Amino acid sequence: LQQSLELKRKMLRDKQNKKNSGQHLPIFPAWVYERPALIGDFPIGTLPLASQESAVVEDLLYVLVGVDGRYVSAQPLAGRQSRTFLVDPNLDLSIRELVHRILPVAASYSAVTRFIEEKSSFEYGQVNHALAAAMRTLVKEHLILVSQLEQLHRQGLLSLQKLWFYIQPAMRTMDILASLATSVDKGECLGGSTLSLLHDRSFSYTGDSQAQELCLYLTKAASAPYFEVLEKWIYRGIIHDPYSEFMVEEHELDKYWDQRYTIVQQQIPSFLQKMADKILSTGKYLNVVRECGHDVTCPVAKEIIYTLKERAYVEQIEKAFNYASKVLLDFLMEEKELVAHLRSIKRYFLMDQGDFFVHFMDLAEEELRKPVEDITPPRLEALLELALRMSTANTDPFKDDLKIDLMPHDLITQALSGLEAFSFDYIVKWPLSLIINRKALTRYQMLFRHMFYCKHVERQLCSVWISNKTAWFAGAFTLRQRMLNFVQNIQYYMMFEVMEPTWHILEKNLKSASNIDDVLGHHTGFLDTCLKDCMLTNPELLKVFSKLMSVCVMFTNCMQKFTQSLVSGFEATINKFDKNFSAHLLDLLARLSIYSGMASVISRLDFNGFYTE
Amino acid sequence: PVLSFLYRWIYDGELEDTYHEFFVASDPTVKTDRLWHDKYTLRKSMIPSFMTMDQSRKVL
Repeated sequence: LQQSLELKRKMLRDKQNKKNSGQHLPIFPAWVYERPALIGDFPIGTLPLASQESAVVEDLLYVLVGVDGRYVSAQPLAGRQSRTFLVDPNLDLSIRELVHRILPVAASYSAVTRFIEEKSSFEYGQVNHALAAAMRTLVKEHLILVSQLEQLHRQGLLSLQKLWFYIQPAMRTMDILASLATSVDKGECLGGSTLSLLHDRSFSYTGDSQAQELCLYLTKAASAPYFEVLEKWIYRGIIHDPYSEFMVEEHELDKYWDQRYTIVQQQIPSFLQKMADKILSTGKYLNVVRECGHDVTCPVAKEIIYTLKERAYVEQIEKAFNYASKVLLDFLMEEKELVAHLRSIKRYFLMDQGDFFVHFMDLAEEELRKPVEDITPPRLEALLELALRMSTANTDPFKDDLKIDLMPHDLITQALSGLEAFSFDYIVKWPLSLIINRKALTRYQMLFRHMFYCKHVERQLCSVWISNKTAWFAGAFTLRQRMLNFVQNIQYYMMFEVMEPTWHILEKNLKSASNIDDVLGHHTGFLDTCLKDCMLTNPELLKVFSKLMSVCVMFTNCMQKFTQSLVSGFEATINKFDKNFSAHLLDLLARLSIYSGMASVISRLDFNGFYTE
Repeated sequence: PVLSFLYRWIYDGELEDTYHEFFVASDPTVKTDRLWHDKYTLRKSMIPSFMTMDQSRKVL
């Protein structure tokens, strides 16, 4: 037919574009459509009722099987139609009504026959072909009835009433088929659409004992080729759709871990719509084990069957989904284990080693303080390896992912020297893209740089006290006592309330959680809170912190020049700094107290209440 | 036919095609280790569609 060939011509290129190992799909030859015999249905008034009756019941019996009779004649085939029939005006009025009761099933037969030998074309996919085949089996029984009826009619046992009486089941069956055929043809229905449509046309009858068999049969037949595609995706983990009909599509284009498998809403059948996301997740999880080595197939029973009024097709998928998630989780927790990969990020960024830093700050304080453009990248990495060998992080096997990345600033949106520009770059393996992410790496870097600035100022503030003791004034003694005992306590809070509690709970999430989409969320929550409960992605940043740290670095710069060869000029700039500092410390306590956990960090910063504002 | 040739190609290494019923074809070389690099090359038109290209390279 005409209007279907366009649909085929689009979908062939759509499916050909994806394929790179297949070939072009053959279509049916030209001759098949051309014949009106390989496709479906293409004085006399004075005579008594019996002769007219015999003639019209024979012609009507003829048009049931798709060939025109004498008096009734199917109006010629052209395009998609609901068929209309002529009758001669030589018939008596009783016969003229009694024929017209029957003509619905003939018109429905005509549509069903054109539907069956068109939707067996290849682009429609295997489910639509199976729908056509089940309808073909149903068309077969009608011919058996018609052939018996001819034998009845020769012996004087057929008229319109008897024929109508006999075909009472068949007309209803063919009518329901006609509704399905016109709903599948008129708009595009392939894959899960024409599988859902039969699952919801089984709820237009809640019980008959005739329609029940029909819908259950058509569903169960058409669901087998869909299950063929499905069972290689859930139990094995590869799609292999020979025609694109499946719910999960793969278009080829590191990160291809949930970006290679997407979803299309039409291709999902309605009875699996609730489990569609789980059916997507299983093959995605089992795919990733294949590339390192060892294809695994589930030992679970692979028999799943559609049942009308029972959901037996649930529990197999549920067991397979459980086993699947377990296999990926177990595979990771025995090799490429999470409690090494996360633990080393914790060891250096969150500073479980503070011996990996005590060498490094002392060794590279001069060569970091130079501008970021001045410093070359190899020198940093080499000095880092020196301090790596002095530290006992040398005896940790994962020290081979300590790299160089220079970064602009962490006081831009929601440095200019080598310190605070410096960052590490962690590199992960292929199945660790489902936990460790690029966005997570970016967020970890800023956290380290924040703590790094806070450690740099601690080094400065201790240097001032040790040099200032010579074997001038006490105005900077109390100022330094308010700076060091500020920054040390931000570390005590920021660690021992945010980091360690939640990390120890996250080890209880890595014993009791049975899938990966829990662990991913738990990890993201720990990172997001370890930023948000601090000054990092605060919406206005609490900008007073950067200002106070600026007053700290200026103060230690001036206090290191305590050597004379004016004491008043130093005393005046230290007191100017003292005003600038004390104001901003009170502003910090105020600005944090109004912001929405407060009392912990406030009591840490002052306990006596020498300042309370 | 094709599978019989394919079981004399992975067990005897003979093409057993007379009108290119098999994908591998043979160029007569000098037979002094230039067999390996020139003699057998794939013909991509007679690889059976139920056989994948990776297998076709591997059986060579």
